[PDB]
Amino acid sequence: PPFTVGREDPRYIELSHSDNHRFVVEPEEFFLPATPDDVVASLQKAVTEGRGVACRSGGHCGQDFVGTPRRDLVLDLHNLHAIGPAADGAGVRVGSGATVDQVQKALFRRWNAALPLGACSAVGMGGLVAGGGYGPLSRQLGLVVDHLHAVEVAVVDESRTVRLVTARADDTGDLGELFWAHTGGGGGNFGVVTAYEFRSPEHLATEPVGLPRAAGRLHVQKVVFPWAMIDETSFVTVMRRFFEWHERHSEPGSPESSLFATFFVNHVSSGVLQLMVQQDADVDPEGEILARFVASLTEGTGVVGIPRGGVMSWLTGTRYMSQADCGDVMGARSASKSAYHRAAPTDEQLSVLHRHLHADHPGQASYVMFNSYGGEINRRGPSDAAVPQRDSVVKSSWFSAWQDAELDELHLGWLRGLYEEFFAGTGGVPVTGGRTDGCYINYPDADLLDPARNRSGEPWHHLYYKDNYARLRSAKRAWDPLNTFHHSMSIGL
Amino acid sequence: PPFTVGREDPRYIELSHSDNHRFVVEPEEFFLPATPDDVVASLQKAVTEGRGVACRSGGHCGQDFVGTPRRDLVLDLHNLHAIGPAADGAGVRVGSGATVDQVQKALFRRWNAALPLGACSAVGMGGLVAGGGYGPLSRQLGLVVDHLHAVEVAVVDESRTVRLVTARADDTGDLGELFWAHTGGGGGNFGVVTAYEFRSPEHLATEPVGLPRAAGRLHVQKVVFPWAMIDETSFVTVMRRFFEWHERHSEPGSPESSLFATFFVNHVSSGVLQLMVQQDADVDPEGEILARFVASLTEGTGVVGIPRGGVMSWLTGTRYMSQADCGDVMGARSASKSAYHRAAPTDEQLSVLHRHLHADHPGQASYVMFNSYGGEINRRGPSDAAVPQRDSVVKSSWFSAWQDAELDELHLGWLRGLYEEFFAGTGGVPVTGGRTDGCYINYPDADLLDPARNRSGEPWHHLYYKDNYARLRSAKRAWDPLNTFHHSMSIGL
Ligand SMILES: *Cc1cc2c(nc3c(=O)[nH]c(=O)nc-3n2C[C@H](O)[C@H](O)[C@H](O)COP(=O)(O)OP(=O)(O)OC[C@H]2O[C@@H](n3cnc4c(N)ncnc43)[C@H](O)[C@@H]2O)c(*)c1C
Ligand SMILES: *Cc1cc2c(nc3c(=O)[nH]c(=O)nc-3n2C[C@H](O)[C@H](O)[C@H](O)COP(=O)(O)OP(=O)(O)OC[C@H]2O[C@@H](n3cnc4c(N)ncnc43)[C@H](O)[C@@H]2O)c(*)c1C
Repeated sequence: PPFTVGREDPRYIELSHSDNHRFVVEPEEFFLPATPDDVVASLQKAVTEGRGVACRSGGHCGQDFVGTPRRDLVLDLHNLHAIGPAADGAGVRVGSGATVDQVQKALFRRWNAALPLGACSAVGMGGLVAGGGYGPLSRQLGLVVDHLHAVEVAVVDESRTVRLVTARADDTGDLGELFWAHTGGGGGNFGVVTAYEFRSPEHLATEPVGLPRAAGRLHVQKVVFPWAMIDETSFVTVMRRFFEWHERHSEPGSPESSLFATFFVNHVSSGVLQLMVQQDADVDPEGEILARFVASLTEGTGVVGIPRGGVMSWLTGTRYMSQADCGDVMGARSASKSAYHRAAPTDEQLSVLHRHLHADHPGQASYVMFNSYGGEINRRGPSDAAVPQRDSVVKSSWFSAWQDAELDELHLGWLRGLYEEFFAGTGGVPVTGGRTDGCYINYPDADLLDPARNRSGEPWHHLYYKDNYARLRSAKRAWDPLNTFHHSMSIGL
Repeated sequence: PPFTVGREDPRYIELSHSDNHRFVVEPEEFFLPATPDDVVASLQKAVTEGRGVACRSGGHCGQDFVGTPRRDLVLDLHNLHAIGPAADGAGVRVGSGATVDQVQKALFRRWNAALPLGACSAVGMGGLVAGGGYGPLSRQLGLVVDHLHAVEVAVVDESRTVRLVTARADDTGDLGELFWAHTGGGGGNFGVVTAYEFRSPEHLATEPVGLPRAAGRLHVQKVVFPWAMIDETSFVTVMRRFFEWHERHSEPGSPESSLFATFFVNHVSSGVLQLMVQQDADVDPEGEILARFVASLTEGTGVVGIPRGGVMSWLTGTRYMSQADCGDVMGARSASKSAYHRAAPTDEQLSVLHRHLHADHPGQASYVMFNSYGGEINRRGPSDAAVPQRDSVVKSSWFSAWQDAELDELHLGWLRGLYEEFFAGTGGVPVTGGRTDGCYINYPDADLLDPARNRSGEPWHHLYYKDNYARLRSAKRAWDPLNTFHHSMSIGL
């Protein structure tokens, strides 16, 4: 059943934290709905009484969107996690409170199916889907939103009336706009999503629920490279080769689209760089492409990696390559920035990166992660979904995590220093339409709002949404005219 | 709904692996029941046709019990994971397919409750509960079976008729025996459990559902000690002090029972030892006991630890200290042995341990884990439940994990060499009734069946069940007269 957790309830303390402990969520109360109807009734009460609301699914927000500005009510959606066949026609319905782990297990166990969900199994569908969603399978399957068929969402009209509407991929008029806005517009903007329905493009769909087939086996490999064996020149060589491989091998449908690499380029205090690579073993039984990719990175250089891994079944291999809600990632303070890369950075940029990775800094959880991108993602056009980046080949995440609030300035300083110098030639940000193509709204970065940090002249909304912002604003005016749903980086009326 | 996965189904490959990849589970088919009735109907069809059956919940078995001897049918129970208030009107019912993670989240989120479930969140309730179940909260709350109120189980009688029976803590006669047998008898022995109901002893129970209250906050700390700073003498000193602290401070109800330590005493190739400690912050707001305990271990020695951690809310803190189904623990081959310690080992034993931790061996996932024990566990008498160890103060797990089948012998050899020399004075095993008290059935060790490995004259069933074995055999004869449920270490008729 549905229940409420107030300020005096002992569970409030746990609920007041999302994953990123830099931020706190302190409403007058949390409501934990059990059904979409519970969501509607809860929102209706709140909006009628003029109370401020927000929702939360997995709590993975990189920013303080849920708890800031101060809310009277937060709807925590984790009980809405049902997964099942879609009521009408093929496809699959997923409650917005389901986590990636729950979805991956259900899709595989029930239908031998897979969607391109991310590498962190605790992420909630709510925010992940609304912002686009990419993962290890995206070079084969595209973005999660590329499989979206419908969104069921609680919305608030100009008369303060809450309705549960369902917008479908084949809708036109206002409903068509609401559907499109959820294909990358980002969470916290239009209403409270209660469920998503997924139906894959014809060329990716298989029986019996119209989703893609999970690979029978995956090659999975993790290679550790000791920093002690790497000098600046070989670092630049390895990094350049990583990017150049992607420039060549990121076309939709190519054999190389079966491979996905994640390069953890760690601060030197970690002692090592770590390359993870996976490849669909159905496509390439011997894993030849993976082996050639890995070997090519360090050939000639004096750098020798220590590999581990093997060939695993799908669910076991996926978990081997994933990050769950356990251990040192829990209860941490963190900051992350993002960039889309259309082409290799210059060698000078790679030297800047090397220099900051050797700064005197407590960097045991500080790194830049470079992920393969493109492939099937790049089959669609920039305006087909709200996500506009459809010709990038590597996606980077720039990350630091730490424990003590007293070190916030230190860690934010290191991250900002690195990102801003790396992109100094373009105002300290990865501007669109050049070697880079802006940023990903699921790694939101409030520094992009500040002229001291962003001297590019390109506003946050263009870095995240490019030319799709106008249509998003129209959808916002139409569907959330009172700006009921808002946060520091919400779509403007 | 319920479905079957046969040899030709692509999902069969994933299902053929449990957590420990040393073993394979290859039945003619897996059946995935959705309800207890599905279990009964599936078992009935199988036993009528003379087909061999076994079940699996979380897949965490340390041995090959599920897939060996060859089975015609394996019932995979993960869909039976419902959690809710007991129908009787008091307590909570938990499906046997629920994992520790599912149970911890549900108990906390719904009722601010907690049970002493283990430190690995992917373990299934099915096997965990039947074998006893201990965890970080056991010094306050006892074993999981100490909270068991009922077991709902599918059993097979002499006429090959399957019936779903519910045996309760207040039952007498045959049902009383069936209930008692599930309080430590171990999984795979009596029938297929479909659900457990939990109701805490009066002194531990709270509103609203008769379970214990989850602590408001936990002190959590992880301390890393570099092997480079530790010589044999200081190693022995640290280990001795760890054990002596527990000899003094493991009485039921003491302030020190709010503390739980896990000491990962790693092979030298890992470079470090790691001590984890948590303490109930409601009991000890300043965490003085924790701070004193940690300081005492290395006082005098030249060993300096590097601490991290803090004070966290219950669910976040529990996850911070826990191991989930992700990363390097996935897809691995492993072997584990166990021992109950009633008193400190001799310094000579601790020197043996030191020597093997320095052996030329690939030991990056080889370690001995020492866990705080006793406290509330030790309130009950040895015959009150099927678990007989009720006066131990430290529990150890002796572990190695690796990837390649070709190294099975190497790793088994290292682990056997260490355990057998450490316990050489008592036949190579932790005999009962001395400095040690035998072994834990949830870390089953088939080596205890071989005279080359066990020269103590104490058979496996006495090491695990001591004087409770006779009553277990009687229950087995009564409730599984055809030996439908059996494996390499199952209770004998
Ligand atoms: C922490 C983390 C995030 C990751 C990780 N790995 C990713 C990957 O491999 N691929 C990716 O595409 N993204 C990865 N991400 C990022 C997540 O995609 C984002 O952090 C998501 O936005 C998280 O979603 P969720 O966990 O639901 O976050 P919340 O904090 O609950 O909400 C974020 C934001 O969205 C709004 N919102 C949530 N739910 C709804 C619904 N139901 N309807 C409307 N709006 C919703 C919130 O109010 C808030 O505004 C790996 C890691 C470790
Ligand atoms: C892998 C692993 C195990 C751990 C870990 N941490 C523990 C902890 O902190 N405290 C503990 O008390 N135990 C810990 N364990 C050990 C687990 O407790 C044992 O490994 C359990 O037996 C695992 O249970 P489960 O995951 O359900 O294992 P299975 O392999 O499915 O079954 C084992 C055994 O039991 C029978 N069985 C399962 N289900 C039932 C039902 N419903 N009814 C009767 N019999 C059942 C199986 O047939 C098999 O014989 C940490 C880690 C990483």
